[PDB]
Amino acid sequence: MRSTQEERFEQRIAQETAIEPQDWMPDAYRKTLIRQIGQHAHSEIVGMLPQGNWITRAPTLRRKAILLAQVQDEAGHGLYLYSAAETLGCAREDIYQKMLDGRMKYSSIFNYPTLSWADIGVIGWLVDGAAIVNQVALCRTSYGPYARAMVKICKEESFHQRQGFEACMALAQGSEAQKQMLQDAINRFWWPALMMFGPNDDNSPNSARSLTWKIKRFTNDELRQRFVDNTVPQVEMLGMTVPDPDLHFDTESGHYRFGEIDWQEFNEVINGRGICNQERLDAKRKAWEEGTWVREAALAHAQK
Amino acid sequence: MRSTQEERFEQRIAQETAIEPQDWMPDAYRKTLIRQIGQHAHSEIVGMLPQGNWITRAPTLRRKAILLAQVQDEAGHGLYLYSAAETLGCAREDIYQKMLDGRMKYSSIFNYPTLSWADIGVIGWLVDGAAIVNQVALCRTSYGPYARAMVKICKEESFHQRQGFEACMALAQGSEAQKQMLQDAINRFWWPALMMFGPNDDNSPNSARSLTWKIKRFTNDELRQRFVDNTVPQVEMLGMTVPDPDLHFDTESGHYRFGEIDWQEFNEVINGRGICNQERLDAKRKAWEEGTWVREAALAHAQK
Amino acid sequence: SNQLTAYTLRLGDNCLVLSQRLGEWCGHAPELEIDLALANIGLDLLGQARNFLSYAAELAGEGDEDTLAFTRDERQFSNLLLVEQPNGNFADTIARQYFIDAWHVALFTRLMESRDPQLAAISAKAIKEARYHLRFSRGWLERLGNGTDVSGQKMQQAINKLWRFTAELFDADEIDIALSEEGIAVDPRTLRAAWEAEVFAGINEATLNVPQEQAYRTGGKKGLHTEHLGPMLAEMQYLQRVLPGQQW
Amino acid sequence: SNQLTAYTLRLGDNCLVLSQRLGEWCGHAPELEIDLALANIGLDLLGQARNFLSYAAELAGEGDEDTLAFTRDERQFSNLLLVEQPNGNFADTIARQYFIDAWHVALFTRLMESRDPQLAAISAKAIKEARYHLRFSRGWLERLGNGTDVSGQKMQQAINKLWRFTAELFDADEIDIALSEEGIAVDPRTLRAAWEAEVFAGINEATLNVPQEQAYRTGGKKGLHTEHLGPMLAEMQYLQRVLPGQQW
Repeated sequence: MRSTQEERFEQRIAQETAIEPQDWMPDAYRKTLIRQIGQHAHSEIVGMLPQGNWITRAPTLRRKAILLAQVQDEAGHGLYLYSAAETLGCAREDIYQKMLDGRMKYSSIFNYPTLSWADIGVIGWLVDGAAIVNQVALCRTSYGPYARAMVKICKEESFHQRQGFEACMALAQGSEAQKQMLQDAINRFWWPALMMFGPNDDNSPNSARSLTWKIKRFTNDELRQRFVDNTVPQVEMLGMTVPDPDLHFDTESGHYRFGEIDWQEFNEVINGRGICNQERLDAKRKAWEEGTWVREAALAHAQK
Repeated sequence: MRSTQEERFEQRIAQETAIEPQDWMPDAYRKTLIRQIGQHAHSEIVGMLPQGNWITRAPTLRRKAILLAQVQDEAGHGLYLYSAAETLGCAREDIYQKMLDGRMKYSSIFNYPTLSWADIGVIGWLVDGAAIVNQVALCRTSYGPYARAMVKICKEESFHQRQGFEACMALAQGSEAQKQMLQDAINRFWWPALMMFGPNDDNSPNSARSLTWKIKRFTNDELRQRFVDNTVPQVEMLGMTVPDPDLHFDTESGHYRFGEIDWQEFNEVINGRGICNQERLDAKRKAWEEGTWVREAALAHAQK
Repeated sequence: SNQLTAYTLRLGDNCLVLSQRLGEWCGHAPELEIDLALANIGLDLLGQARNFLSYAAELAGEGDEDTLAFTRDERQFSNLLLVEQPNGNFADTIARQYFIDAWHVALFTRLMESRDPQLAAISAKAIKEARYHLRFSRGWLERLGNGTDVSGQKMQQAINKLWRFTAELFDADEIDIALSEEGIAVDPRTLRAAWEAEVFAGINEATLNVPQEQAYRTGGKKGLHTEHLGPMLAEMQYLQRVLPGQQW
Repeated sequence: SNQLTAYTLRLGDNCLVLSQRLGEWCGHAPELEIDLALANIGLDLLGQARNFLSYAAELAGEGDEDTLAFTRDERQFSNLLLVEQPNGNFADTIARQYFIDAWHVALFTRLMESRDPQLAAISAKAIKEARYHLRFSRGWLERLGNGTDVSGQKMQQAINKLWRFTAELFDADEIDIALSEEGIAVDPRTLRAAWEAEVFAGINEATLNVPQEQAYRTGGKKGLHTEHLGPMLAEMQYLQRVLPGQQW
């Protein structure tokens, strides 16, 4: 038998009553909200480095400004999510350390390098494209503070996705060289973008409890399919291709059918052995450590 | 009355008998040879930074290789001159510190920035052009070790000057943009190159003793005139101009007449307030200090 | 109109080059809060550069903010030497920033009364932003100089290391003066009293010392730059140089 | 001839990119003697790049060492990821250098028996130089690892920090293999025994430890580079990009 505490909680989730910071929750639920939100916040932070890599090289002042704005927003988004996680009783500083130590994750997509300007536009278009689908889906997540952060965030982020797309359209309507550039970025970011939605429905250990607890409203595979369905026509608009020989439309279901994800690559990535994992964490480690003296100065002045 | 030691020395100088490390010499002569050679050696070292500034940006592999070779030679030249100074009883390490502290000088020309590739070719052509005249003139300097270093050095350096000139000819025969580039470098390096020969014959405190002691064989003004006479026709060959409205040929003397040097600029430079003085010494200070741990490692292994 | 164009370009270039520098900071700051602040300041500054440069192009009758930023070489660029100084450590960034923010405030407060309407609008916008910049930079100056033993020293050396470039802030040429006599530009020499009153005080409240070395470095306005500018531009202009005359 | 061209280009690019890196060292070394040595090594390596690249251009029937070096972008470049790693501290430079020198020795000793006459001549030249490089780099490895307490640690971290890129040294594709079966190229996998025998020993005599982390980073040969390469090229190619198709 579930306890009375356990039963009331189940009834609150089922009835869609928002969970608030002062309400009782199961330690595994607390820990799983801390788990997921904390890694969501980290992803906003790490995502600054690949995007930030192209600030000084951005081809026009306008795109450079957009990119700066976008990187600015990510920092702000990290802040909302850290604030939200803290409501669950964790500390911003502690989960950050775990991140730095590799004991917490961040989004797989940021371990991929930006090798061209097109990569910047592709991230804004596809990677944010994938974030939005997932995040809009979380606007009805069972934990109130998280749902409210997602609402706040999706309003602003969809604008920037659009701008990222417009940069892509420019390449698509541009020189031959620009077009080739775009296609390559797509070729390099398509499957990684699909991997942002997580493992298969039968390889996802956190999913069982989360769906039941209505944290995750749609399965990883469900979200991935919606994105593919939505994004293929955007690829078509650009006159571009998807690097997937098995991609084809299925009239019977009304959906796009696509090839198997390289799950072996994905597992490499999450255990720290992708392309930029080491560089990303080193950069973050270096920022923290070399910054120590600034924070200590800051603390001593605060005290005065 | 001069002492017997003083008289024998004067007779040796007059008779052109080379002074060797074990022969007696006046403390002011020792100190002035230490003074001049030590600053000659420093100039080879500091000269690496302006030339080294363009290694990664050199427009062709061939010119890049030449430039690398040239920078390599300068290091070697520093070594010969340091070896030579040490024969006078000074320490390489000590005079270097004085250099770093600003208590010893280096050639005024290296406090000027390299703002274009043409600057690299102009240094190779003009700045080495000026060095050679001075240095060939020192091949009969009264102190044996110094004279022998100059012989050794001039053999190799004249080759590189020629190569530097050839890079200039290329710009001169190249695009309009290349030609403009060259002229600007000349416009920026001409007077500084003239200043390499030192102050006027009536503003040169070390000259009185040095000429008498046959260290300096030709006066600063004499050397400068020979260079101008030799170099103007090289400027003409390039189809270039000299930034000197007062430059004109005097048939009566058989020499070129030229405008007054900005001596106020020159005095600014030698007291550390030129364009790159601070950067040059900071770079050298940084190299030494950040390198401390390497030398300490090196010493401890040597000891084993 | 030629004279006016160069002055406007100078202000843009100041803003452009500094913006570039702040860009390198993205994601490397001691706190997310600083990253945000630095990216915000970089962004503000870039907006101003576009504003200045766009007007300069209109004045010249050709090109645009992009031709100016991407097709000029380091001998054509007219930024202050100060804004092209490397980021160094956080103090170095703060020091450079504080001097510039203080100067911008003195300049733009006064440049918003320009008899030139476009300069006035550009200046009206910039001042509101510059005020934020100075608050942040002075703020950090006080936090570091009156922080720990270590940050106080780093803040002094940073101040020391940048001082010589301060001379350029009040150097006046015939463009400044001619435009100043037409009541259009501000004569940088008359900015001295305000900058010194702010900065000395700012240095003072933070418990630090003003260098006694007389500042002596100028040349940025004449296209005579440090060896720093060249590599900055190689990086900034690369893509445009490889693929010129395109839309992005 | 297409396959051969890519392999040759790979070797050139390895040499080119590393040469570039060493260039940044000019005038910043702990001793004039090291500056000399590093400039010497950079120069040697650059000569080899020209040699490789010149042959690649002849093989392709167009261009020259300069078109190849200056008109390709980072997606076309085929250097090992290792040579594009930043200079970091002197240990980092030494570590990177030692791994490369050891590899060059193993490769060029064997590549000088190529049934391709041009490769053989290029390889005959490179080996004599590489021998000098390895002596210097191993030499410094021993001096730092068996130096002071501080340099021993820096040497371990430097070794640690570069290890993951070592995997690429023995990665074989269909170009290597096809050319290896024609008796022309060396299959990088068969270089493993010699590199490990040298390097492990070199690590051993210097008193340091081989990382147990399995090295896993490749991609340079396929044009899939770190974020380091891009900025390197922006700097390297600038002048050619601004003023293309000229003589210098």
